[PDB]
Amino acid sequence: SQQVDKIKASYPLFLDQDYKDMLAKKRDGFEEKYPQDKIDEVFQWTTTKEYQELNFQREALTVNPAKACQPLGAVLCALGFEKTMPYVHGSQGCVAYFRSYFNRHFREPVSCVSDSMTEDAAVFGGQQNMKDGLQNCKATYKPDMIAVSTTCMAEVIGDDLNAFINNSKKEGFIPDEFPVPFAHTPSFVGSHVTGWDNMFEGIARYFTLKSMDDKVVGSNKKINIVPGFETYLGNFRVIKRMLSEMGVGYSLLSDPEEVLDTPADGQFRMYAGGTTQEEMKDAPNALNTVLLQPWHLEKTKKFVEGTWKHEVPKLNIPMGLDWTDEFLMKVSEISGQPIPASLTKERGRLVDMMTDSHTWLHGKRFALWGDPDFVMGLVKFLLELGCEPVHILCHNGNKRWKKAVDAILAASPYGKNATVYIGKDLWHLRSLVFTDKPDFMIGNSYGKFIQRDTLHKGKEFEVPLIRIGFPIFDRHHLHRSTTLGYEGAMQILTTLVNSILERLDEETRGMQATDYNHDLVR
Amino acid sequence: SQQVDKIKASYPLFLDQDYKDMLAKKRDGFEEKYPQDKIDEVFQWTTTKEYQELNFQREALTVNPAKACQPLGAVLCALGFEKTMPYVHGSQGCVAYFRSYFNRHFREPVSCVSDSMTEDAAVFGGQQNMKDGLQNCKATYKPDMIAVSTTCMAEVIGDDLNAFINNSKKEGFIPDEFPVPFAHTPSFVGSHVTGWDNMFEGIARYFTLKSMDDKVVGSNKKINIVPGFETYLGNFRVIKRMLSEMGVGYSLLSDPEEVLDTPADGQFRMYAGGTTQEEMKDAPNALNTVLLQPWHLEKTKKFVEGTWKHEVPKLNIPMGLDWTDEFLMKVSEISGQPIPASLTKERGRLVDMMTDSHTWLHGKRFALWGDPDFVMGLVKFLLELGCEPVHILCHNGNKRWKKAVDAILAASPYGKNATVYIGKDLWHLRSLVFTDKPDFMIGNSYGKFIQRDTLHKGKEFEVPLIRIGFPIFDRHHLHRSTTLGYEGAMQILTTLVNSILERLDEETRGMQATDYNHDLVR
Amino acid sequence: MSREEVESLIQEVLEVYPEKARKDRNKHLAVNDPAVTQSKKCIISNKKSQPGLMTIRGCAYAGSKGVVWGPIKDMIHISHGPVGCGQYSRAGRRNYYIGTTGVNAFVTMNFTSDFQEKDIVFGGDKKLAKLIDEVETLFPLNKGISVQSECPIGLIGDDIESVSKVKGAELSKTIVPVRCEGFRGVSQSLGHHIANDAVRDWVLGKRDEDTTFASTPYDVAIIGDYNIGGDAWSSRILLEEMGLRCVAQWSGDGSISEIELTPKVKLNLVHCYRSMNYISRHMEEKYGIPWMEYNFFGPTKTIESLRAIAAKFDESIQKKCEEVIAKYKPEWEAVVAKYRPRLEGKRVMLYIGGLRPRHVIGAYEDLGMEVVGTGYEFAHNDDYDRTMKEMGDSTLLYDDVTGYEFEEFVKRIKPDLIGSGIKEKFIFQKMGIPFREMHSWDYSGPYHGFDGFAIFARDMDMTLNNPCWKKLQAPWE
Amino acid sequence: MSREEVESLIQEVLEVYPEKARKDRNKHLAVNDPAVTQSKKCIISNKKSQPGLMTIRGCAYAGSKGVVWGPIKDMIHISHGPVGCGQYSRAGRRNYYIGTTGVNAFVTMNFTSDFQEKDIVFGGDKKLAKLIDEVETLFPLNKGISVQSECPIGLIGDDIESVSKVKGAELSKTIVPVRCEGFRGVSQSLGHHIANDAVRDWVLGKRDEDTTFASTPYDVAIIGDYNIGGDAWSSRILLEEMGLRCVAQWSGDGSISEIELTPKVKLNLVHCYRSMNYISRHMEEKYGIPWMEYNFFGPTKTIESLRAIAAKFDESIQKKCEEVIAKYKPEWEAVVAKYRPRLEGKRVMLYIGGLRPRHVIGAYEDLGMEVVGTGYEFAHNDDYDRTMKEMGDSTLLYDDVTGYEFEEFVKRIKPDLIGSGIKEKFIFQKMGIPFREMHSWDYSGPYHGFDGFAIFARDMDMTLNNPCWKKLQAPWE
Ligand code: ICS
Ligand code: ICS
Ligand SMILES: [Fe+3]
Ligand SMILES: [Fe+3]
Repeated sequence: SQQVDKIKASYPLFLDQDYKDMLAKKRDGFEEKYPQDKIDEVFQWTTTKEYQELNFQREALTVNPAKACQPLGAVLCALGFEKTMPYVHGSQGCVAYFRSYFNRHFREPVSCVSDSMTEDAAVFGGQQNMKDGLQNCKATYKPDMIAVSTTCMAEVIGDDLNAFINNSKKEGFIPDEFPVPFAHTPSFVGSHVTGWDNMFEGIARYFTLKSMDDKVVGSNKKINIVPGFETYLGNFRVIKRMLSEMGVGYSLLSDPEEVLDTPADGQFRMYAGGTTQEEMKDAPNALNTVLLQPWHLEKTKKFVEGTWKHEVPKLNIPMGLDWTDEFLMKVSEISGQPIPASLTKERGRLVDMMTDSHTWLHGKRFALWGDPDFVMGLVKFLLELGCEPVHILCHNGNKRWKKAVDAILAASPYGKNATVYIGKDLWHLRSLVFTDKPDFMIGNSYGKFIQRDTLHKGKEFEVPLIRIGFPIFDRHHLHRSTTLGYEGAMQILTTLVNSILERLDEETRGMQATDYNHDLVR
Repeated sequence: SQQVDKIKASYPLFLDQDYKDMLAKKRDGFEEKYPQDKIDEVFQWTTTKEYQELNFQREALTVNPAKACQPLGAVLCALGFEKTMPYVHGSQGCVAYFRSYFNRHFREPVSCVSDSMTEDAAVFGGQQNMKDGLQNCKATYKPDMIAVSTTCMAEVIGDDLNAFINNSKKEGFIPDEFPVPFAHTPSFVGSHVTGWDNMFEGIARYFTLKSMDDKVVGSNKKINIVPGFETYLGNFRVIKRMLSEMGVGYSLLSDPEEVLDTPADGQFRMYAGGTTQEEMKDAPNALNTVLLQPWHLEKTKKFVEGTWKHEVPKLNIPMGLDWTDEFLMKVSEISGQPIPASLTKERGRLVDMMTDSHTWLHGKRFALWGDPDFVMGLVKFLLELGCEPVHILCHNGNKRWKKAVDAILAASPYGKNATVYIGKDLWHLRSLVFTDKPDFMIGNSYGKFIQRDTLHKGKEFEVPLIRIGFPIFDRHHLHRSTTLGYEGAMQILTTLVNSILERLDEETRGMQATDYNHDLVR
Repeated sequence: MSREEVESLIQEVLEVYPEKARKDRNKHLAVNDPAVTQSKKCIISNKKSQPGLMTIRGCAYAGSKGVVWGPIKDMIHISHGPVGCGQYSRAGRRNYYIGTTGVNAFVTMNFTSDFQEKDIVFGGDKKLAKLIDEVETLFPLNKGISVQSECPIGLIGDDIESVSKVKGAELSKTIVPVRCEGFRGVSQSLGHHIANDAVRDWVLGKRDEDTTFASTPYDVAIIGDYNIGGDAWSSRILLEEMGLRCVAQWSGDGSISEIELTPKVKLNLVHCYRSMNYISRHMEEKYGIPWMEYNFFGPTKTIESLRAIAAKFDESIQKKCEEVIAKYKPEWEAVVAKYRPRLEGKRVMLYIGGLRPRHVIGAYEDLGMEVVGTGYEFAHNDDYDRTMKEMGDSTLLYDDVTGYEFEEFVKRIKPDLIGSGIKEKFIFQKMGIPFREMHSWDYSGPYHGFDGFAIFARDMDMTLNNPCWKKLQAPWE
Repeated sequence: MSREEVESLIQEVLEVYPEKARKDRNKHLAVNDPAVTQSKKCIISNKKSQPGLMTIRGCAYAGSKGVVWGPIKDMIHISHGPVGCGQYSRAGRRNYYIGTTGVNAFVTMNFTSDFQEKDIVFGGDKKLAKLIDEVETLFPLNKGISVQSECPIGLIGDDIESVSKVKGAELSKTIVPVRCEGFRGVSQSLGHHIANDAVRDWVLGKRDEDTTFASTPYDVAIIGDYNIGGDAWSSRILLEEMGLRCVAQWSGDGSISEIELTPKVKLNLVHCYRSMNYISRHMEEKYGIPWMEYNFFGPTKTIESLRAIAAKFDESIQKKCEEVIAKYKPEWEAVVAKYRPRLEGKRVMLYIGGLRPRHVIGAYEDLGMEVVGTGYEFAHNDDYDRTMKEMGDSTLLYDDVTGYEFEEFVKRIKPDLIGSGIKEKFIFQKMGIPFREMHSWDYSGPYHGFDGFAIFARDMDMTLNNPCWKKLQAPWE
């Protein structure tokens, strides 16, 4: 039943007695459910060290991974170029999924097309799909450029993207002058960040490989910036703002911030902003190229150093205090621009917040996961705050990255209880946070189920989730946040300390039991 | 006892069995405590409608007020002027309190002096205190200006500030040309916002009243901005940014943002930033004066219109979509500057965020309190979101303000269940949120005790607190936030929708009980 | 109205296409005529999508893993292949269930083989066998395993059927191989068909020799309700109030024992014909169980459905049905009285997968609203046969609509409200048109039944009449 | 260090003042010599503050309402006057208690008469009487009412004594008038004295005729512990482990019945001499109860204090004391072993109120730390008499230090750590010097007793050795 003046949705509607009784009848009569005592015993067992030992012996089963497939990264990279349509050569279901994933993270339209290969293409390849799809896409959505990636169907059958696109051009399906960069993005290799790297290298090669003769390093007095797979609009914005404050000429290559933040003013803008083709063509003339997320920009680095002849600086991701300092100093050295007083003051304000919050941050134990560069930047900042990373997980990390993170940890006393895991998933992490309980988790929305499980063990075992990373599906507008630079460090510090204080307030709220510590002033 | 590897502070240390047993022994043996059944019965009674009737019959007793005394506002206003020392003529305990209050809100050093009047000044007056204090303050802290307010001691004995300061100047304690504006700030009248108004009017009069002969309205092509009592640094910053984007020349009068946000770089800067004396002297030459918080800037309005002859626009506080629009349009009309495309895009982005979270915001019921302008701006924005203000409390509001808020409420269907209370305190509001339960509270840190009480009744009766306003003592760095303009509206929208979703996640976390609704995607 | 105006709009929209694409898309757009009950002569459907045109369709794996098999709560469903497919589909569909996740229920988890290059080159059957052993060790209370094939599985010649047979015999566990590779078919629809075939072959008949279940003349099964937001529960309560015993519930909040018990019921109640007609027809042929379509969207449809269902049983059930109708009449009457004045006259366009674009129309008309356009991603021509008689004269029909087409149609028709999926939502919100998600109910619901109708009406009012939609034009523009 | 250098520093700091202020402030700064016993001959204290110099002192209302009376949990304390004083002091001091706030405890609430202009002009006695009736109606479980006068009460001709007498006789309730107007005295200390007088006159002797309370030879009261962060509880546990029965603790977690029961104890244990010496001496004169000062800051002081207190009783208590010391020895030894190497050699300056500037030095010395400077807001000359023998040679002493003075002294001495209140914290954090709040324990604690010592050591290490302090200099400048 419903009351017209207070209508209930599924929660709490299904807690009504009639629904409870009906569900109990269903369970008793027809589900053949394991007895509740057995369920409790098995759950308790899944929280144990013995279960963790079994869990970490997994070799073939992956449970709740913390990564996606390459073409998602390729699509995100393609979205950063002006009037560019991401085009995925392969099956249409992949594109439906990529679009929905990005829709739910960004709460904005995401444009992407497929050439809808089917079993017929499994037998005879997808050349015809490419020709017709390029013609249809150009005719209908009128892009300045089509950036082609691949699904695993196309990769397994070995579709030659270069030959297909060239044949499409010669046979008149699309003009010969129309830019169609491409990249092979096999989903059984690496992850979404690798797909971003492959797509970016493809675009850069397409625009610069054959015209290097008249290129002179440093002649345009700019620094190229390659952000990599980035899902915080604040990060693009803060890099642009910081470079503008220094008076440093720059070229952000793959800038999707406008197309992912269009205003709601009565019209649908399929394209907005983005790196121009002229910027990509002129990039080799820059002073140097800076890679913001080097640990998944390796192929791009090889191309930029080998072909553009740029001496790409060895820089970490500009996260935290020290790495933001180092990034700014390297940019100053490359451009000859001094670091202005505004950035010095902003740095001092971050240091002031650190001194104001250190007493609550000190010694807090964290489990965290995400992409390699983001994870290592977060680890470095946590060590700067006097926090203890304990479980560091990166499902798509590698041995060299793990060694670099271990060297970061060894440089600080706060890293002594930390362990870095690569190739492990969120079920592994669930076991870890049960058997070596941290104070909090920092990760994406998939950590909410771990918080649910730890709460099920008991309130004293619950590990609250702090949502930083990608994807974030169960909170609104957090994609507007910043994690890079001093501003990002400030936002992260605020989030962390206020999560700590919010948990403390929750634990001390009980009247005459724990509220002796429910202080007004913290 | 303690364990050296896991040391416990008061919570949870005092939950150890030995401490619990000792406290039980203390209570049973020597406290003569009312039996627990009596305590439960009285609490339950305090949650009732009959208790609310008794509570609202109060005429002489105030419990948990939601306002402070005038000189606190006067000190905040004085802090906004360059190299200015707030000087409170009266007793030193008041200054100790003002400084600690602002310290805890801003986590920043707050400079203020008193002339330490004692029992002797109760019969001889405080003239000698004023002379020696002005001389000592000027000699020691080297201010460019001393802004004098008063505590209630000085007001009750009727100390003539004008005569005292003039005699200090004639007798050589301070130079005759040294600026010493003053204002009577009686704490038994109005509240802290009134003190801000009085101090600002005193400073403006001191700098402009006697030099009006050569003043020509509009000759400097600027608009004066008076922010009033403002404790969010983001608000000053956003007003400056918005006026700079429009290319509008402006003069922010009383700007304390620099002195309340100095960097931690190894030195203590007692003064920083602030409105200059030259800006205050030249203010009458502006095109017009805009008051950002008109409902406590009445005396300032009288002086600005009567003496400067500025036609002060009738504008609400620039909070929420419509009032930000109206502020920008009035500024455009006054300055002849068009509204630029950046502000149009920012407005469209706020509308985008509204259209996305509307489904979670719609119909949510709120109790809120704070200062009049802030409260009415929040009410207007909540009505714009499709939310229902239910209990609107302003302890320092008046009948005219209440009528204006009632007219705002009547203009929207979402205002149908709203009631505006003036002169009521947080004990009244506690009764209200018990007997007509809203979904959330929006207010300052003093609402945490109401959340504690509602939780004590039961989890189903708990009303979570959303901390917006002043003071915020139990979270860190929220004074950096913004509430004005499109940016402030965006921040508030994000805070509200994510508070809603966080509560929903909490309510649906129970495994096999309510987690059928623990959705990954919201 | 103006059938000629709508046909002209179809032509003007089509002009931008290249010749082959335009000729194809012309067959998938039609102007409705309710007298026309042979939709094939009017509109065409269940064909391949035109490359490069931004279709909304998913893939077989979505139709099988995402739709049919995934909701089965006490089984573990393996996404066999590279990592993407299971990750994008993890918990994206709100097929609600009661269980202890990770212990005896596994719906919102993502089990995958996470194919690497070596698995592509050397095959993945041995990895699959080891994975199944690991599943058994780590999730002992699971009651069966399904293997949902992604594209490379079909491409590399892996034999998951033999692995499933061998391992199932070895561990005495039901292991269901599903060849739902995403390149098969043209949409989620063949995914439905493949999944239904897997149910028939490996699960449905396990108790053909078992006669220990006690049966009654009032045994029914709910087929093709996936319990989005609790829809199936809100329908089951009405069925049980009418005196029926719901033995099985496919597949939302479904368990493998319920599927195995389905052949023992007296009547199959099919909500989604599109996805479960295959198994319903199979059950009629093999076990003699009759089936019937029903509709619990809005009071008129649910009253008609309850009466029709009760008519299939004796007089006592019919009396109980009239009692249920009388008991709920004031609730939906109060809902209508409150919300119809706020929605009377408003016009809606829809675009959803295979059932709802026609099933929700009665609910919209119960609030005095008109559906001026509707269409499907993957419906078949029998679906349009059912759709035409329920839509008004000279209304627009679109099959497998492209993003450009739907945007232009909306720009011309200018409906008051659009109901579609997540990939269209923000597009039309930016155009200033209210939008309700009609797949996930915008994280709201349930909408089925009398209790669902109140939520539906409140949701449509709160979105359609929201103040945000009046603020898209800046006052200085 | 280097006495002549320190007096040089005193002179150089003093040069900026005008001649009257300089001559005054010269008497309040001395270089310490532990041989000196009469502190009057070197440093002067308990004098009026210099106007305009930014003192740290509070007022008498803070000393009475904020310090002595406010912690009494089961009474309602009325801030009588305008709104400011009660609001700024509401829950600002962490005097912990067990109770149901708003029902039977009222510490963190702000009851006030909220004076308006009419109350200033026409007096407030009638408003006070009505307020008391309102309190009785709305908080029936309160066990007494105190009236804490703010500045206007003394200034205008209000007579709260007669109102309190009349109303208390009318309602059979204890109503305690306190004339703690902020203009009285020069600091919080006269507030202490006024509050103690109010306790003596209106509460302490209510049970002089009652002899129903059962007493033992081991009855003690804790006087002048306000239970900051639970300090008094952490001390009470040690006392009761020694075999003593703590009848009352003043005033943290204190109740009015405990105050009334205090005249029945055998020994008064005074923690804060400065604030409660008045009542302790009164109790010795009128009831014959001896009193002694004790110190539970750090293991050395705690052990010495426990042994002296036990020496005041029989042999059984002394044996129990040795058992307590033996039981706790490994815990504080482990704390010392872990944290002394991280703090050994570090130098600290302090500036606090009336007791803690000298009382905490033993704990710092237990962590191998040196106090190179200390001072008081409102101490008296007896306090400095104790401090000098507590402090080392050539250390700086400052009474009622100005903000400028303390900043200059710190800039010269350059200690590794500063302990003071909230108004100095952020100044010295900006100066790049680690700072611990020594009033509120930086929202940490307790620090008293063996359990408190571990928290103290952890806090000092975490702040002193925090990495933030190494980052104040940007690498490019
Ligand atoms: S199964 Fe089908 S697309 Fe019949 S694949 Fe799809 S939960 Fe739709 S119109 Mo999402 S044929 Fe169900 C459907 Fe309808 S996922 Fe749901 S809403 S009634
Ligand atoms: S009462 Fe006094 S200023 Fe003895 S007014 Fe002050 S809780 Fe201090 S040095 Mo705050 S004479 Fe207590 C004190 Fe010491 S408030 Fe506390 S820390 S031991
Ligand atoms: Fe959006
Ligand atoms: Fe600060």
